[PDB]
Amino acid sequence: ENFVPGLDGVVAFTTEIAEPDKDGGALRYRGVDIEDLVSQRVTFGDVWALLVDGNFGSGLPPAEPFPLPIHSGDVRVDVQAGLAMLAPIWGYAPLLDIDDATARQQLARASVMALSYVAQSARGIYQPAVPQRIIDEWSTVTARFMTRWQGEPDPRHIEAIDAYWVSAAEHGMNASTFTARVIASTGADVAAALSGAIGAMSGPLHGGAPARVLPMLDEVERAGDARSVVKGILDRGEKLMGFGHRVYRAEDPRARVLRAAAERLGAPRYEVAVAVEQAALSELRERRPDRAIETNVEFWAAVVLDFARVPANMMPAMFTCGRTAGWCAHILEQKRLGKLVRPSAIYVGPGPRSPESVDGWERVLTTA
Amino acid sequence: ENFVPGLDGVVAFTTEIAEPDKDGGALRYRGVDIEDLVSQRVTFGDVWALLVDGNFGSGLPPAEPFPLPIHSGDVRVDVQAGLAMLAPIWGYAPLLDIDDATARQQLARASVMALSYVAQSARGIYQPAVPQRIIDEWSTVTARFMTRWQGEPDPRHIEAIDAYWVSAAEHGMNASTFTARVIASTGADVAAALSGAIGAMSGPLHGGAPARVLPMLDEVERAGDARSVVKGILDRGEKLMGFGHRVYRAEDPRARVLRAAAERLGAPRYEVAVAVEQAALSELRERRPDRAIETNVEFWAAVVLDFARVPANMMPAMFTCGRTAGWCAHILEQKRLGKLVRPSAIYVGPGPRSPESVDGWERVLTTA
Repeated sequence: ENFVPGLDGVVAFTTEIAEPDKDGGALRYRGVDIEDLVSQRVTFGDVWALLVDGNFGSGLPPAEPFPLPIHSGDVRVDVQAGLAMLAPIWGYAPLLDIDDATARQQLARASVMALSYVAQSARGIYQPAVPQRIIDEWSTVTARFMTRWQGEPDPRHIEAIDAYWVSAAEHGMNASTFTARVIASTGADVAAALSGAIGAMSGPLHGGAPARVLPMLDEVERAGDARSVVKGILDRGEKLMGFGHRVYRAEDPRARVLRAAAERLGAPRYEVAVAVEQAALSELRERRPDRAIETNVEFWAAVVLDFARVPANMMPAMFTCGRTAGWCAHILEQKRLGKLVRPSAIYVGPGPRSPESVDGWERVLTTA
Repeated sequence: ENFVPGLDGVVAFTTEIAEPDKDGGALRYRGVDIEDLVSQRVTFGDVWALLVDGNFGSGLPPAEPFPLPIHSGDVRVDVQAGLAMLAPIWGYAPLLDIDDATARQQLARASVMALSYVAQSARGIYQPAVPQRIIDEWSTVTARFMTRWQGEPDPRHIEAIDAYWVSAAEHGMNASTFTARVIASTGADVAAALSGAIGAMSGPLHGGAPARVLPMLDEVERAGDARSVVKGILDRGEKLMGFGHRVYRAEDPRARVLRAAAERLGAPRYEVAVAVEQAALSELRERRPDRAIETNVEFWAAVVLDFARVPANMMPAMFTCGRTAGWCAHILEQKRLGKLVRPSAIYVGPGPRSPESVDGWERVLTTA
């Protein structure tokens, strides 16, 4: 026929959750801009509630003691499997059989427990757990995350993560968000939908690699040698990590608030990171002025996460931790919609044949 | 705008795997009809290879010893989590980094291991495992499944499962198949895509409940009292399990081969099940002749699975076991496509506002 495969540009839903204005250079959760939410130090628990409920009514409850049962050596796999396992032990009914208030409570409980699992998986099995009495000294979900992970958290490192999670909470109908909405549309339990979205998020096609810009930033020692290093990397036929074709028509507003938070909090890498950004951006727009070249959000996400002592293998899990807010918001919205997401396909394969006309049919009879 | 939410009737892919002819009353895997595949006693391992590879070249290798690590009390959850955990231990690279031959080998290894996990989870933890030397006495994947599950399998019970799995291997772009194709389109590992599809399959909206027709069949003792029982169930305002609006224009060809296999193998429930089918079908078309009423595939799937001593809580897992053939076929096809499945959405929510104009903003400042 006359169609392009991939559902590209096909409107699948109508949402009231968030609006990514790509030509206006803005990201608004329920109408509120993300810069307002970050600059006012609104914690992740409230932005979770704002995205899901639609207002600042009631935030996120604290997680319950639950030692992580999965130790696969992959933080993604640990939270993906551990989330699916919550339905039997906690008695999660399918979305068909529960009302909206029950689904919200189940989503908030699974969200806050995924954060507990990531902090436990990151801390590792070769270290004893942080006592729950120490974790309870803090009152926010992010502070408790750092305490369960590191033990004695630094408040500036908590503010960096609260800023990163808020800027990563929701960004439209990503493939993981679509997967969560599809699984939820079949009536399954909320834990089955969250677990499936994590599998989609683990895909490297869409996400960016924040841990790949850190080596380049380690080469440059002062703001001066940034131009020469960017010169050598481009002259050696390699690529510049953190820069490419624009996503928004101007810059990404998420890269805005991340860079601003890195400056406000006083990240040591900020002086060198700024010099590298202009040294890059300059070189790329001179070597190919025909393309719109901007700084990807992964560039300043690396500066913020590295400032909070987040290792390389932990950065992909830090994204998933914040993205649970948008996932639960779309799961609950998909529940109220009440429509199974079911596309169609066209057969272009072989016509009707007999089993004898298929190659290898002799092996079906020889080794029957 | 002027659109209906739900991606209904939107062609998303073009497949060469299988063709569900709904008006011609036929289901063909790569052009071969399912009745030919079942009547010729072609084992599930070959139909797996035919759907994935496109011919009868090389079938399914046997599973390796691997005690199931997940005991959640839900067979679905056990295979969903255990499949995701295979990537770290087995070194499954993302789909982006592996070639087609590697993806096929990884898919065949994860498929055959999911069958091992289901047989282990069904057998239960309160029973010692079947020795591997006993399992190795059999040469087909289905016979080894029954041996790992029951110990000493009955060949007629193996033929029933081989017939059921072949008829359940693939049926178009089901929401689980879509979920598998979406997750695979992000470049993730094959284990992450299979694990996500299982979460979608667990949804009760699309699948049917085979274990719900067994109680009705237990009431009717001879072929005679079938009409009276169907009379009482309809007169008591209840519903008739296993009958409803048609899926195919005539009958489902899957219900055809399942009923035929139940007759060919000599299922004890066959005489009563036939009488109940006509007693039902008669009553429904007389009480409402305006609708096309047919026997759902779940009705004869229950007779076949119950004949093979499959309990009620195990029947949903038996479907997933056979559906892995279609899942792997679409995962490998999605890999060769090379296009991220990414739809679009329209914001209809609140416009740009200030954080102070949101309800509950006082609680953000009071409990800051």
